[PDB]
Amino acid sequence: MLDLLVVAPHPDDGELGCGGTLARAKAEGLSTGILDLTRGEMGSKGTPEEREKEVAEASRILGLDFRGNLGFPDGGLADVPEQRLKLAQALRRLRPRVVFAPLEADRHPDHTAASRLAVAAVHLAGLRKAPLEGEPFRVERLFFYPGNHPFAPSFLVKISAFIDQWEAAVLAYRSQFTVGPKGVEARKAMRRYWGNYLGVDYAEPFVSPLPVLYVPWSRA
Amino acid sequence: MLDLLVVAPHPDDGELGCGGTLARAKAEGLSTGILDLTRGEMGSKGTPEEREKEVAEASRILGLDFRGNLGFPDGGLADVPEQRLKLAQALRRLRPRVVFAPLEADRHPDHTAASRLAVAAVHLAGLRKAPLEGEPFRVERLFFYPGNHPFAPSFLVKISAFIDQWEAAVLAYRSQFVGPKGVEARKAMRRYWGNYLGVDYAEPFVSPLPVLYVPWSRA
Amino acid sequence: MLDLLVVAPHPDDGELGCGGTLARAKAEGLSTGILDLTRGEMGSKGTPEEREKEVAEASRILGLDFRGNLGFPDGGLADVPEQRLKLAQALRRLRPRVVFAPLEADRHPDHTAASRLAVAAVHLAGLRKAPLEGEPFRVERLFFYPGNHPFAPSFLVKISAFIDQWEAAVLAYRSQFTVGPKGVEARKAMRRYWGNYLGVDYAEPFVSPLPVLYVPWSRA
Amino acid sequence: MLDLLVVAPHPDDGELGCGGTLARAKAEGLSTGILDLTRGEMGSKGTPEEREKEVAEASRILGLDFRGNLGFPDGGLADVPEQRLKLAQALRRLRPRVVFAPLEADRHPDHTAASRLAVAAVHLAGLRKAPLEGEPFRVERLFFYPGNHPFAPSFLVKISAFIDQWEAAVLAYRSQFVGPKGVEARKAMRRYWGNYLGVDYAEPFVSPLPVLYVPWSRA
Amino acid sequence: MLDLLVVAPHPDDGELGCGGTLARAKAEGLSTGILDLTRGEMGSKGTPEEREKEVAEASRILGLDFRGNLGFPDGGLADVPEQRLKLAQALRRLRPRVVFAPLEADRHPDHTAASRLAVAAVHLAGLRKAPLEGEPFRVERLFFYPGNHPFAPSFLVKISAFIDQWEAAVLAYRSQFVGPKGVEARKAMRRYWGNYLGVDYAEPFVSPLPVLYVPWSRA
Amino acid sequence: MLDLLVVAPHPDDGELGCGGTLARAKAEGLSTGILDLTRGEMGSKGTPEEREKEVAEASRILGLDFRGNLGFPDGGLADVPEQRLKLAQALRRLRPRVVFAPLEADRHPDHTAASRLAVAAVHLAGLRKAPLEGEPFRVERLFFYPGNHPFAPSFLVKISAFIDQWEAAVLAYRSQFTVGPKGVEARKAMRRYWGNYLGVDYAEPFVSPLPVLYVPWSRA
Repeated sequence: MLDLLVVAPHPDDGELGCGGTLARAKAEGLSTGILDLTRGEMGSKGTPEEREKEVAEASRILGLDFRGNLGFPDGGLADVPEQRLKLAQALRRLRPRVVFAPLEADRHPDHTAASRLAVAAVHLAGLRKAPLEGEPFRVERLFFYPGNHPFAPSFLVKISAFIDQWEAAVLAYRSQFTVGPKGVEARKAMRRYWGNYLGVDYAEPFVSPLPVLYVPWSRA
Repeated sequence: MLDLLVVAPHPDDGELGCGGTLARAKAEGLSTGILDLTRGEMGSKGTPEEREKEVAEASRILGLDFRGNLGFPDGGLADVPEQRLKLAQALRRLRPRVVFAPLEADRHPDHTAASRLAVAAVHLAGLRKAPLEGEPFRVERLFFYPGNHPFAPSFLVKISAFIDQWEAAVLAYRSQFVGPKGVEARKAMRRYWGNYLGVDYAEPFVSPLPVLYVPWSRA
Repeated sequence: MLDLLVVAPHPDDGELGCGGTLARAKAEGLSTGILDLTRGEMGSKGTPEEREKEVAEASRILGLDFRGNLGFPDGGLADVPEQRLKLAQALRRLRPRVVFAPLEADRHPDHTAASRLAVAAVHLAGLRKAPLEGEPFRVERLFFYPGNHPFAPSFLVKISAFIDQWEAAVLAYRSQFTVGPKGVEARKAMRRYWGNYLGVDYAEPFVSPLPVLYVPWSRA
Repeated sequence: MLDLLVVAPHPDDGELGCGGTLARAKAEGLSTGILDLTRGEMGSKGTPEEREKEVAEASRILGLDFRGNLGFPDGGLADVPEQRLKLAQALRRLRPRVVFAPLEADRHPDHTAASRLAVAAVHLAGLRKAPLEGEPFRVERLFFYPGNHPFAPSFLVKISAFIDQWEAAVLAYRSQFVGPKGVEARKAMRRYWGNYLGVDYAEPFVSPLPVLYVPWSRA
Repeated sequence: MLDLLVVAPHPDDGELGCGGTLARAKAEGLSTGILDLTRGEMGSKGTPEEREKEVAEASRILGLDFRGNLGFPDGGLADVPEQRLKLAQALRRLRPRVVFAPLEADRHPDHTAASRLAVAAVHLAGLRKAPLEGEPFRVERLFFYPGNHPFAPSFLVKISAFIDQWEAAVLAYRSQFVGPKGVEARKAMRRYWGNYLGVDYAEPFVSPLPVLYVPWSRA
Repeated sequence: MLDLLVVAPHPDDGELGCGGTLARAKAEGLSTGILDLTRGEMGSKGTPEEREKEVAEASRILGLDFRGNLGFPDGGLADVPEQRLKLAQALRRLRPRVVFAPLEADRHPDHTAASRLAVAAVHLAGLRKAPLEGEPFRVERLFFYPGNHPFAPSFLVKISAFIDQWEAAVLAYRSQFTVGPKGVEARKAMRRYWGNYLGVDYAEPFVSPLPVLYVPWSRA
């Protein structure tokens, strides 16, 4: 089990969208992970060892217990049977209580496809008769993180104390952000802007197709 | 302070909209209230005398720390200075951490006016220089409960353990029972919304702002 | 011709979404049907004979003239050429004046795919040069019924006198609802809740991408 | 009773928005009317004398059973008790089964106010205890017709056979002809919306509630 | 005429919302102004004397051709005839080709009222028969600037070269600095929205109508 | 480079959606083009020469510098690797500053698929490591034109002086509009209706997922 798993199209994308929240969950004692669907080979600069080192350093900064990769083709993500079944099999193994996956609305077709894959795989992982190994597992909560298209957030997660971890894990991708340095500062401004609506220094936006079960007097 | 106050246009409306959530807050040990803006004269198909007993019975069922009325005219709620100022004064007196007010979209213009009134009053209550008595107070959270029009909820509050209190408090208005099929339908709303999220009953609310949520937190 | 055809991803799903309206159309003398795209084999419990018997009993309760199945793979519905063409061929044969198909917004990828299949097949069935047998046929009205995601209905159909048929045809799937019993009572509450907005005991919601041609003084 | 009443802010507005539908209702044998809330003084680029003839000509073309005016101030429509109460009184006098009122979203604040007025008046007219004369009456259906702002229609009414009456009734306002290109554009609206649904012309309306529709019924 | 006028509920609000765009207009040689509807008495945590200097400093930074105030009551903005008519009169005096006004959706009821006021006043100012002095004037474009509530922008104005003027003009309100983190957040808004469109900073606006755009034109 | 390229599912569809704007851009001295994804063979009447002649005449009327076809199957458009890569390769060759592609919301599945293809191809064309020939090229602006589903336009383009060219290029498809004559007059009424909201005789609606960079005082 993971308390929280982020499914990302390639390495750096889970960090970009969810780093603050992942760092917070770790601080609160949760076991966290990122599953990357591809190795980002159509956008990566650097040797296998160099890209691997950035992932290890980002994972360290955020305090992930789990980091894995499905090795699907970069630029070839698609909601097709083979990818659906392999993600669903990973979900039964990982048993995540909460999953974050990319929001469908995006300029990058891999994000849209990851989004659809997570939906279909969550459903499949839960089916008694799905052609998969192991016990059926039903993800309790699936939320989506925005990428490069505007969105109307369903909720935000306060991450004020975790902003420097968010930023350091993204900047760990030195071959990528040294989206670039301007991309990073834009996503930091997103967090500052959204958080200020709710009276906090920084917050990370998420979308849910369902209204959340919220306790209106609970702490931020 | 109250931990939670429901502002309602006429008695029975706060219960109708938020009774399950009010009962849950009370069970969790919070201080709760309903402030009614009118006495509901233009609809009270009971006497003023018996209506008084209904309100007390409903308040007891929900375990309200506070029940009050501002005495504005039924059918005449409006976002005008007089009403804004008396509501802002009450908010300063009650110091509610969270307020629920009716959703603007409705067939009943009092609901719509109560909505606007709550917004404007929350604002005025927090202004140092406002023409009001006491210290300025800033309501932390303002959320809206749907009435008789469709809505897209921002969040739901799980109330499965409190559905019977919600229903008993509404039914406390014996003289009222828009209502017998009305109550049925509002219980069906709670069953319907709650099932999306895998719970027996839940009450829907709307926020103009995304809520600050902790996605691994308990329901 | 059918006056009304419901296209469903698997048996029980057309009943769950449209049973009241189907029972009403029958009462009004229309010839009705359900076309199931798959046999529901990845979710079914029971022998071939047992599942077949539930379908026959549900069909009886609703008074369907037509019941058929395309035998596509359960969990494998997709808007791909082979499925598109086979549904389109069924539509030319059936000649439905009105078709109901699942709404795209759903946790179950088969519903979303059925939705897209119905759209594409309606278009194909209408084409002179489509590689299909028989006379081109243009479905006059295509509406969508909600599944398990929230929706904003375009219209409702009053079904107060048909609620017990709706419920009995769903409960005919004894291996399934004995979604479960709680699922059924939730969909019954949907109907009660939606109907009460419009002053009726029960009503079934539908979505149309087009505004409907409505007569504002006509009877409910 | 009327079967159908259009509430309009100034004369020509009801025709502009709903003339095809009014003519169809009449052809199907229904009793129809327009109630104008103002005389349109602040825009009447004709005389009050000639405007009277235009209104009568337009009413005749559409076959209205009832034409009236409430005499509220042009440019001063507002959802205030005085106006609410006089409109609610007229609704009780006319007992319309279906009312059409302007859509709220508009550049002209009278349209917006007429919208709110209709909502509040429908409500008041149905209240036993309202300060009004006669029996309480509950309008069955309230729908809204778009003005000069974009809208997402809830439904369309097929008016292909009635397009010429719609156009003749609008053109009846000779002194008016915002308008010559205005009329052209509103006829193009009807052509455009109607084509989505495979008909020559249709008039769009908005409902806050999904309509009770019979999906195999005739257009 | 002005080429561009920003109508703001209290001083600092026009700058907060539209300062980058105002500075750009000025750099391109347009005539610009801010008309404040109130003096912001109910919030001015400086003196009236020092507030006067702040407004002048902010106006100078942005290069405004016109700065004025209508003296309406802070916290009492309302879409009522008195206020409508005085605003419509000012629009006739200023003849602005483009007006910016606050977006309706807000926690502060003055923003909401200023929005409605601008709509109604634009309309009245253009009416031959309106009870106003001077020639009728028709504002060509009316757009809305967001305040403290979320919004979906219709368009953005690239202001990368003007971000420092925007910030200096807001900071000119020394006595004010809702604000220090407020300013930071509004600069972050501009960074965030601007990045969607590949520019350093941009200011968002809302139009109820699609804009007339030339899709190969320069930013 | 083209200043403006319209990507259309079949010949006549770019003209129907964008003709006015294309004619305007030409008048203003821009180099314009239409890339048709298919040859419209499942909807065309007439010989290869006849259909070819209509395209040449429409292209003439609008003043296109470029007219091309990718030869994908009519009724078989899909966001699949082969179609994605071939459109992306065409975009790198053409180097369009501004591209218009069909809006996703449509009854015709080819429009929806063209829409998704343009998005994915714009992304691919811009990638250093995409398996394509030639210099990476990043389309600056991608907008969408409505087809047969309602829409909420993001902007309109004033085309009052170009309405007769728009209409003549559509009517050049004599085998098609002699959608038919009624279809044409409906799209002309769309332009008249939308333009009147903004005080112009005719305007063509477009959608953008991003707010546009607009100069609020600029000329229409």
